[PDB]
Amino acid sequence: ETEEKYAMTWSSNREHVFEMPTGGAATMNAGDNLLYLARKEQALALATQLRTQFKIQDYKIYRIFPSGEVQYLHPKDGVLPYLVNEGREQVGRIKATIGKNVNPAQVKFTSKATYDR
Amino acid sequence: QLAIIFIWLSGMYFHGARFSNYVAWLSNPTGIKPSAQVVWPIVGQQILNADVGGGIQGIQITSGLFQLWRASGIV
Amino acid sequence: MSASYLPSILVPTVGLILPFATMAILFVAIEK
Amino acid sequence: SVVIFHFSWKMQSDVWGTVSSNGTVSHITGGNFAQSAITINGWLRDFLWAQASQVIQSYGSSLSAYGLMFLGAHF
Amino acid sequence: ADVLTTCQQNEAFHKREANEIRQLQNRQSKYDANSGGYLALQAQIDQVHKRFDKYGELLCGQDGLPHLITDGDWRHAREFTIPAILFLYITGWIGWVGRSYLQYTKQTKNPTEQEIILDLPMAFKYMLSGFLWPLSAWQEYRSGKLLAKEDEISVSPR
Amino acid sequence: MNLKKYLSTAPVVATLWLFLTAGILIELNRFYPDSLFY
Amino acid sequence: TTKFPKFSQALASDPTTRRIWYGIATAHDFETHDGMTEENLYQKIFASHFGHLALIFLWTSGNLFHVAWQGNFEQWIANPLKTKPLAHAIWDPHFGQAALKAFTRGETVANISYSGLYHWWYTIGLRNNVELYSGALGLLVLSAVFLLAGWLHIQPKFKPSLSWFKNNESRLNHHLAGLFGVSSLAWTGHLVHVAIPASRGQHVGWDNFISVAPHPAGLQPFFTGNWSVYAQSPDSMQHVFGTNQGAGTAILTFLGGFHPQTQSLWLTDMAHHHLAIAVIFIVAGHMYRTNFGIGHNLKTILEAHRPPSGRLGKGHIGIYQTLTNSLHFQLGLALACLSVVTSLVAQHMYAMPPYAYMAYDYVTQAALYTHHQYIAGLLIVGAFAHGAIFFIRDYDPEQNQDNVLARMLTHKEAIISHLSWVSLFLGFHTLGLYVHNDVVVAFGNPEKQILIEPIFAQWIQATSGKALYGFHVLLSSSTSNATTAAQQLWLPGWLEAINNESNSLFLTIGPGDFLVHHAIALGLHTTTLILVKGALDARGSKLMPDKKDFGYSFPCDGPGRGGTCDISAWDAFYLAMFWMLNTIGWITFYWHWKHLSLWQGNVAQFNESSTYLMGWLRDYLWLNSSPLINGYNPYGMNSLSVWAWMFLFAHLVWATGFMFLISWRGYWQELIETLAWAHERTPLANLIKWKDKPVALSIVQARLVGLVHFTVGYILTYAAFVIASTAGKF
Amino acid sequence: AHTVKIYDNCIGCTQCVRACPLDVLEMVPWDGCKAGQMASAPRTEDCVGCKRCETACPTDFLSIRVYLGGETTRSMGLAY
Amino acid sequence: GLYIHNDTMRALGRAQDMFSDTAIQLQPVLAQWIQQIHTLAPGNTAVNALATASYAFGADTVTVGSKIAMMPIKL
Amino acid sequence: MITDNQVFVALIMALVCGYLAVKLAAQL
Ligand code: CLA
Ligand code: CLA
Ligand code: CLA
Ligand code: CLA
Ligand code: CLA
Ligand SMILES: CC1=C(/C=C/C(C)=C/C=C/C(C)=C\C=C\C=C(C)\C=C\C=C(C)\C=C\C2=C(C)C[C@@H](O)CC2(C)C)C(C)(C)C[C@H](O)C1
Ligand SMILES: CC1=C(/C=C/C(C)=C/C=C/C(C)=C/C=C/C=C(C)/C=C/C=C(C)/C=C/C2=C(C)CCCC2(C)C)C(C)(C)CCC1
Ligand SMILES: CC1=C(/C=C/C(C)=C/C=C/C(C)=C/C=C/C=C(C)/C=C/C=C(C)/C=C/C2=C(C)CCCC2(C)C)C(C)(C)CCC1
Ligand SMILES: CC1=C(C/C=C(\C)CCC[C@H](C)CCC[C@H](C)CCCC(C)C)C(=O)c2ccccc2C1=O
Ligand code: SF4
Ligand code: SF4
Repeated sequence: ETEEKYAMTWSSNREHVFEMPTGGAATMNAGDNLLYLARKEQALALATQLRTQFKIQDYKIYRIFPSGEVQYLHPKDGVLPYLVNEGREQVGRIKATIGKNVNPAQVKFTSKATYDR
Repeated sequence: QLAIIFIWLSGMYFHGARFSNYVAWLSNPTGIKPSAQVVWPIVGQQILNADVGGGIQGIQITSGLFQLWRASGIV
Repeated sequence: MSASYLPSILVPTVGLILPFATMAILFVAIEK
Repeated sequence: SVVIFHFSWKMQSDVWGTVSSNGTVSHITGGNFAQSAITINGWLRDFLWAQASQVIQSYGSSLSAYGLMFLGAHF
Repeated sequence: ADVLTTCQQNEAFHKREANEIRQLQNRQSKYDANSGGYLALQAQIDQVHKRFDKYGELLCGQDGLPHLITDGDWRHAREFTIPAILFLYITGWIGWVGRSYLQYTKQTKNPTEQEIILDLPMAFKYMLSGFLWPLSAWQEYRSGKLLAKEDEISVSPR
Repeated sequence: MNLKKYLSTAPVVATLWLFLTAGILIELNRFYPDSLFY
Repeated sequence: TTKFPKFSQALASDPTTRRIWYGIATAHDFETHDGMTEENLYQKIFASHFGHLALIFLWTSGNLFHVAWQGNFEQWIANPLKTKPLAHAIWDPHFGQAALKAFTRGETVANISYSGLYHWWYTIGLRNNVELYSGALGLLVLSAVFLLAGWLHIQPKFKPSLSWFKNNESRLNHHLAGLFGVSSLAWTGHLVHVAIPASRGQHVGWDNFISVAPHPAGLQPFFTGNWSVYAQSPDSMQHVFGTNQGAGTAILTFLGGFHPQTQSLWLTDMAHHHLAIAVIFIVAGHMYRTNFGIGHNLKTILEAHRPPSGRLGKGHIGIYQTLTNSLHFQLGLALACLSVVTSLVAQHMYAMPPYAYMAYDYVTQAALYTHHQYIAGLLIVGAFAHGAIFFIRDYDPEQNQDNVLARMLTHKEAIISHLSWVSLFLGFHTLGLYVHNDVVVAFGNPEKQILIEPIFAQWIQATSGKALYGFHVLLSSSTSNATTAAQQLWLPGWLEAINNESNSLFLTIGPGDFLVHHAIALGLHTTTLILVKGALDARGSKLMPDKKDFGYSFPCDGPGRGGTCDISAWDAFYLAMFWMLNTIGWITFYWHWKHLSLWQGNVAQFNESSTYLMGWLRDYLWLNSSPLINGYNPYGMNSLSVWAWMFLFAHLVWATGFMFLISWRGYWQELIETLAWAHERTPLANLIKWKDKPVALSIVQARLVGLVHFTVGYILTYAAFVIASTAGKF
Repeated sequence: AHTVKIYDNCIGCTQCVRACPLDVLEMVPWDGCKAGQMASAPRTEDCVGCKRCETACPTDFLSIRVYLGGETTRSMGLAY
Repeated sequence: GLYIHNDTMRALGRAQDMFSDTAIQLQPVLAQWIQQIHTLAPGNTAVNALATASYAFGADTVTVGSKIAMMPIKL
Repeated sequence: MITDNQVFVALIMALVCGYLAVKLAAQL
């Protein structure tokens, strides 16, 4: 509409009663399911519920932009993020430990942070 | 919880029996101040034994036990 | 005081007119 | 707190007190609730300030434990 | 010194004694001689006399209340110095035997269990051994057993 | 032996020791009241 | 730079109400602003300093102009002991007729002044409304000039270089010799030429000051060196201030003690003080090497102060660079010294009143002591705050290796643990002794109180010549070489003042004063503990060893590692403010009650009631509240109505602060979510759209907003009480 | 947005990734530790800064660190 | 807000602008009406009741000695 | 007593400070 939305699709064999992340009981369809949620965290909170309680693994979360663009979010690579998977490039690595971070004095009036080696 | 409540109630009745002006209060309910706690004389705290009447000195009680016991017919 | 009319003009100005103008000015400034 | 303050002041102002032989009611705080209890200043002054007189003047009397507990409880 | 005088020679002090007896006697007047109310109030009257007589030797302000001197003057040793020494002897004992027991517990298999469930025999052993704690503490200090080394103590980054 | 372990627990020994301590101080003030100096 | 705030893109991109709040709150943290350079930082501060100075001169102008235009200065001069000075006129259309009458002061509806301006202005020689008004116009010009200077120095050609701003030796020479020294010399000129003549009923102003010599002998004595001439014939002890009746000719004296009429320092003592000070500062400001190949290098002095033992490691090596390169180190030291000066002003001005008759204006005395101790309290908290900020933002360990500053961090646990010990000791024993006293007094045995004589402080009073305690030491000994040396100078006047029990010069002290001093020691040590712990743990702790990476102010490091609420050095500032307010409370309560008792002539009340805390609650707070809370009542209202209303307002503001301090963000954000929901689903209302998404205040914001309500309520409550209680009583 | 960094003392326990309620983090192959894997923070545009990841990290000190930065609709956790 | 309005009007010498029994009255007319009904109850809507459930609602002032036990609590 | 003229002279000089203040504010 004006803001980003989140579509969550999944399949179920049974018509399980589940808890909406927005509160209250819902019944999922014995087949394809599609929920629209305001927040990625709501979709993932529901996904955790589906996975842990109902052993549903085939959930897919999308970001819908107000332009009309649909961005597939989760599971990004098809494999859950906590299972190590080939083709994932490390993001956010800093060499050595936090103890090797510099003083703010050394980085004052610069773009650099204390952890920028 | 009920055991503890019974110890507490028992205490209130025993303090009434042993350390109170209840009997005297029955004869002058408007004049005598109900008292069922007497403090020991130590470090000057016996000042708290107030002139409540009924031939004792003690703390004036506000629990309404005397009014309860009078309604129950305890003399 | 000498100019005993002045508080009748300046207290409304500093107290009502100017604070409304300032709130209006700041509203536009922080919302554009 | 506001319920028990409402109670204490209303009862003292408008209910509790003495009736003379003539039969004129004199209330503990002499009907000050109606005109004092309509401002916060009236609550501060005619209730807390005025009625705290007893607890803060309690030192060297049988009510001194209340004075001590008043300060202890503030602490 | 006009600000402080011996309480014995202080009129305000004598006035306070008289006032306190008068208040107790004004209460006693509402009781009938042989009554518990009378005897209790008479006991307090007797102790008022004994107290004011005892505090007579102290210095008194113009308020007629005993004022304690704590400057080290030996004439007032009983007011602060002797109580001070006694305090430090007792609390030094408490601290020392506490340290002794704590050091015992760190030699045991479950040190934390011996902090919430006391080894009472060992607690008693250290508690009864506190009476020469200043010598004990001196001997540990001299022997380099009192203090941990700067090297061995954990600190946060500076 | 388990009852003695219980009676050696922090709160029981603290209660009993501070009871004993309070008793000594109370009894000293009963027999030596109004001690403002040594 | 295309949406408020222009100085932070990170804030400007925030789609929530947080953008506006954080824009305001970070507007003056120039260091953290987008593309800030060291040169631009200094230049912005320098120009902002001109703005602030101009503000001080406009405020002062306001005070002179309002007193000139609406005050009763002329009428107050005529009768300074009876007449109440007026601040300014009231024009309030919410006033009922009864309120107009209640606030009518002569023919005008006005506020009474408790700022002591009339006493000060009268002492320095101002005698009529046209002189005050001239002052107001003069200071409007000074304001305008500083605004021109401020504007000039952010124009490209007039922006001073970074090297200019770090010229320490030059700034110190000029500030010592010029700003302090010459100001004190010029001020001496005012006292000798204007104020002292005015004190002797001789009008000297702009009209005649060229012709009218301030001493009969002229400047002949000053160049011949016969300086004794200026001290001959001081104002007699019968001198009627503002008149020639018993007036002397002296312009520089060392009388000591007070003018017996005005109960204030002799103007000729104050003239000679300022001459002595002016010379000391002019000489002091010739210390440091500038452009003429003489004087000291500050680095050379610092680097030389390394004890050869090695007990201070590398001593002060590196300190010069560290201080020169940190504005926060500079602000910290500046706030620390200014705080101490503000406290000394508070202590010395009540004890040694400089201003004619102000000793008799009790509300003003109380107002000024309290005002300045709260300012001193704010300044010392700020000093330590900038100490903490310095450690995070500016402190480089490598550049301070093994120097005195690095050594502080090296034994921070020793320092904090000992401050903890002294705080605990003072707290246990001070509260302990008060509670002992409360209990034995409550049980009717005040003779069982522990009343420790403040014998060390009494002995110090005796060293300055107070005979009362029976000590015969130094100035209280007739035979002391200290006594005999001063006998012909200030000692007669000083001994008269110090042995007078009616003034505030070395007030008689007893057990009451002992206990509250230990309360004050507790407050100084605990506030210090919080601020020092704040500063020394600012860079990191075992709980957060990388804290310096998160900066001065951050909410927490989340609920992990046991939980980390209020771990930032800013949080130590926040906690220290409560202790600073508490401590200044104890100080100002003490000052006020001690003075109420003195002024009533019932010193016995304070002496007997101050040794237990019920005495303070009953005989200080409860007793003195009566005039205040009766400012209005069902029967009507009087001039204290405004203090009664302010008093309740301040209690409300204080209590509103508790909401922000006790209830934390998550509660509120969830509630706001429902309000946003409701608005969007309400017909007519939902046509109106917020531009900024409403969110709950930030974790740190609520600490600040809660602390501001707390602090404002704390200050306004006591202001209303200390003014109305004193005004109502006298 | 918030900044999430992974330091070299990461033991590849996966606990931060399992704890993250926004799917900011994932495990990537790495020879640096015996586990043969390291935490990664590729989707910090979705990071709300809850620090559940840091709470979960068993290393002393933390191998994952969250630096709260500039607030966004996403980072403020707003559903309006 | 009514208390704050009132504090403000009283402080400004504007007692005739207050919410009070003597200025802008806010009578609890429903509570007053219910008190009347409860006073009129005995012999009427409570035909066999000899007296009111409570003297708080209306009718007589009950005294024990000189002291007021209960009486109408006027709202 | 401060004349109407004196009060108005004060106001024009305060106006000048207003002008110079805005000039500084706008640049800072
Ligand atoms: C310096 C600040 C200031 C000033 C000068 C005033 C002045 C006034 N307020 Mg107060 N007020 C203020 C701040 C101020 N207020 C604040 C901050 C609050 C919140 C606590 C209040 C809360 C408050 C309340 C609740 C009330 C007042 C009222 C009044 C009026 C009482 C006098 C009267 O009897 O008029 C009686 C009314 C008149 C003579 C009619 C004049 C009304 C205006 C001026 C109409 C002008 C119309 C004009 C063509 C267009 C200009 C509109 C605007 C831009 C100025 C007076 C106009 C009372 C009032 O009557 O307000 C309407 C009133 O009930 N005030
Ligand atoms: C054997 C026990 C013991 C010993 C020798 C010490 C010794 C010390 N404490 Mg510590 N402390 C202790 C227990 C002890 N403490 C306990 C249980 C607590 C939690 C309440 C503390 C909390 C504490 C704080 C907050 C501080 C100290 C400080 C200190 C130092 C300064 C003196 C002081 O303030 O003491 C007085 C200590 C207190 C008032 C705290 C309570 C002391 C308890 C009641 C004693 C317990 C005795 C123990 C139960 C005995 C059992 C032995 C038995 C089984 C054989 C000193 C090193 C200060 C410091 O760091 O100075 C540099 C300081 O700021 N202590
Ligand atoms: C710290 C130094 C200092 C301070 C704070 C004061 C303060 C005051 N003086 Mg004093 N005075 C001083 C030094 C000082 N003076 C010196 C060195 C002399 C020469 C001996 C005088 C001689 C003097 C006379 C003759 C008079 C005053 C008066 C006053 C009062 C009003 C001044 C005014 O309207 O100017 C407003 C402030 C300014 C204009 C500040 C900017 C300063 C400019 C840039 C420098 C120029 C100085 C001066 C204003 C003009 C010089 C005149 C010329 C013939 C030399 C005020 C209390 C007047 C008064 O009413 O006494 C009660 C008055 O008639 N003073
Ligand atoms: C010469 C004195 C001086 C100077 C130049 C500075 C300069 C600075 N301070 Mg320091 N500071 C000072 C004194 C000073 N401070 C003092 C005295 C204290 C103790 C209070 C502090 C404590 C302090 C802290 C804790 C912090 C600073 C910070 C800063 C930086 C700016 C923060 C900002 O943008 O403010 C903007 C300020 C506000 C938006 C506050 C608005 C005004 C307050 C809330 C008062 C509201 C009063 C209210 C309206 C009255 C109600 C009236 C009633 C009748 C209704 C800046 C470098 C901060 C920083 O970022 O450094 C790293 C920081 O966190 N200072
Ligand atoms: C009346 C209010 C009050 C009191 C009594 C305290 C007390 C204390 N504060 Mg706190 N503080 C307060 C308000 C208060 N604070 C507020 C509003 C804030 C703002 C959030 C703070 C923030 C603050 C900070 C940031 C710090 C302190 C510290 C301290 C300690 C200072 C040293 C001291 O006095 O030790 C003596 C201890 C006391 C006076 C506490 C009471 C001890 C009692 C009387 C003993 C009771 C024993 C008795 C037998 C009863 C037992 C009861 C039973 C149920 C078991 C002390 C524990 C500092 C600290 O911990 O220093 C070491 C510290 O750093 N405070
Ligand atoms: C032993 C042992 C302990 C070890 C504690 C050890 C390390 C303590 C370390 C102390 C430190 C290093 C410096 C101590 C500095 C001592 C100060 C500086 C005291 C100066 C004296 C004053 C100045 C009195 C003056 C005066 C006196 C003379 C007379 C009065 O009347 C007047 C006043 C004015 C009060 C424990 C903790 C484990 C507990 C255990 O239990 C026993
Ligand atoms: C002419 C005339 C007239 C008119 C007049 C008037 C009306 C006036 C006005 C006036 C005014 C109306 C004034 C104003 C003023 C202002 C000011 C003076 C301000 C100030 C400021 C400052 C000083 C500062 C500030 C700042 C800040 C806070 C922020 C930023 C920075 C700065 C620093 C800038 C009349 C009609 C009578 C008629 C006749 C003629
Ligand atoms: C954290 C920090 C900081 C801060 C700080 C502070 C805040 C401080 C303060 C401090 C203070 C606040 C101090 C004070 C002190 C004082 C003194 C040191 C004094 C002394 C005195 C004397 C010595 C005296 C003497 C005498 C007498 C007593 C009498 C007679 C006369 C005579 C003079 C002889 C800084 C920034 C640095 C940096 C970083 C860190
Ligand atoms: C009451 C309370 C709130 C709720 C209060 C909020 C959100 C502030 C409410 C807004 C006030 C009333 C200001 C309204 C301002 C007007 C809209 C005017 C314009 C404002 C300018 C800045 C533009 C919190 O959000 C909170 C957060 C964290 C800890 C404690 C608390 C807390 O105690
Ligand atoms: S802070 Fe929260 S949202 Fe961000 S990576 Fe860690 S667990 Fe995920
Ligand atoms: S929890 Fe810590 S150690 Fe484990 S994978 Fe995450 S960053 Fe690495």
